[PDB]
Formats: sequence, structure tokens, C-alpha cells
Amino acid sequence: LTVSLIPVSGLKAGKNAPSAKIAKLVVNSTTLKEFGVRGISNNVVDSTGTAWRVAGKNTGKEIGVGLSSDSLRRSDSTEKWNGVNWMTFNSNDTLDIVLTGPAQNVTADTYPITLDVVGYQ
Amino acid sequence: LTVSLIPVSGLKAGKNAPSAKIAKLVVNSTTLKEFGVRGISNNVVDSTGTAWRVAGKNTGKEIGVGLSSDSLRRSDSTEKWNGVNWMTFNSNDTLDIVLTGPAQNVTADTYPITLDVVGYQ
Amino acid sequence: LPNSEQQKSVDIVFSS
Amino acid sequence: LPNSEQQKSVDIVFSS
Repeated sequence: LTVSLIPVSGLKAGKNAPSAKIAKLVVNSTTLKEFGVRGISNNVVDSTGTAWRVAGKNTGKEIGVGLSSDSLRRSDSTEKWNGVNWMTFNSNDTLDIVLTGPAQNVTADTYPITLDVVGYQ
Repeated sequence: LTVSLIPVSGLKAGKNAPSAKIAKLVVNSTTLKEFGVRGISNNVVDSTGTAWRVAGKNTGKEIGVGLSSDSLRRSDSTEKWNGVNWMTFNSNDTLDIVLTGPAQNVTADTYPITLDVVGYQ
Repeated sequence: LPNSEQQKSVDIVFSS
Repeated sequence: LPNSEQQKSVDIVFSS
């Protein structure tokens, strides 16, 4: 697998739209047909690791991030690996990372976003 | 790093003791002086991944597991890797995994326990 | 396929 | 040192 995580440009502090895009996740593979993806943080807010909280570097304030509603609906399956839920998607595909839930008022800051991606056959 | 995770023998269903040992974690390295360790599950219950919930295979019932109080006190530091908290310990060392918190009444079952261990210098 | 696993990270910036 | 990372798993058994 080859993965890219690309930030969305033009993001502004203040009230953002519901499900405002913030990053794109690209996953490609010449061998594997599918991939699982989970968010990585100290505060994962749902059972599949597809919604989680990220803290700002300079302010320490939290935003809610996760896979978009539309991205979630493209899932092939949910698997269980060592007990942990992993939603799977077709390789050679892009997914949207968004601000989750209702409109968020976002403080101006840098916010690190980390994901685990795994190949599946 | 070479890691072993070894279950404790003789575990019985019903009321167990507070901080009852259930596994031993062994970490060895000829090159690295330290390691970080986090529990892996769909329900991590503290900010350092040192307490989490595991579900039984046949019943689906949850127990609380985590590093023992004594193991936690041997930590060298807490680091931040991509925003995530990782408690670190000396390599060439054992840690105890226990039933966390107050006495738990445990249903008879098999319970998978999964950890991420990483090397640090 | 655990040997094809990877952690990937980026900084997201909200400007004033 | 992310290339020295590993996931390790075991089954714990509580008997009747």
C-alpha cells in the first residue's frame, strides 16, 4: 500500500460548516484489494475508530474529526482484528476527513491528524 | 525489540481480587534502552492507553484490564508521538497486566488482550 | 495483512 | 523508532 494524507487548503477559524472537509486520504495498492482505516488519538469517540478528537498544538483546544458520512457509506465491511473493529474500503480510492457532527467553532491553530491504514485481502 | 505476552495460569470466574494479575509483558532489546506500551481495543478508558476494556469471545461481556499500579510507577517518562501519549519503561524489564480498579466479578470466558509496544532512544 | 500496516500524519491549519 | 513497533496478542482464560 501507498498512502497520502493531504490537508485541505483555505481553512478558516470560527464557525465552520457541518462536515467541512479538512483532509483527503488516498490509498493505492498493486496487490491488495482492500484496506482498513482507524484514527489515532488519545480520545477515540466511536467503536470503529472513524470519529476521534484532536488537540491544537498552541492552544490545546479540541476539535472533532472523522470520516465523512459519504465516505462511511462506501465501506465494504467491518472486520475484527484481535477484537478491534476496522471498517474496510476498496483500495485505489479516496476518503474525506471532516469536522464531525454539528457546526464547530474552531480556534485558529495547527491540528495534527493521524490514522492507521492496513491492507486486507 | 523482542516481546512476549504470557497469560497467568489458574484464573477463575467469579469475584477476583483487586489488581489480580492476568498476564506478564516481557520486553527485551540489544540496541534500544526504552519502550512505550499502549493497550489496543475499541474502548480505551484513560489518556495514556494503560487502562482499557476487553470483551469475552463467547459471552461478549467486558472486563477492565491495564498496567498494574506498581508497573505504572516504574515508568521513565510519558512521551508524545504524533499527539498520542505513550508511557515509557526501561527495556529488559517485565510489566504486569491486571484487572483494573475495584474487585471485578468475571464471567467464565476467553478474553483477548492486545498491546502495541514501540522502541525509544 | 499486518506487515502492510502504516501510521500516517499531517498538520491541519485553521487561519484567522 | 516506529520501525521497532509491534502489536502483540494473547488469550486470557477464566475457568468455572
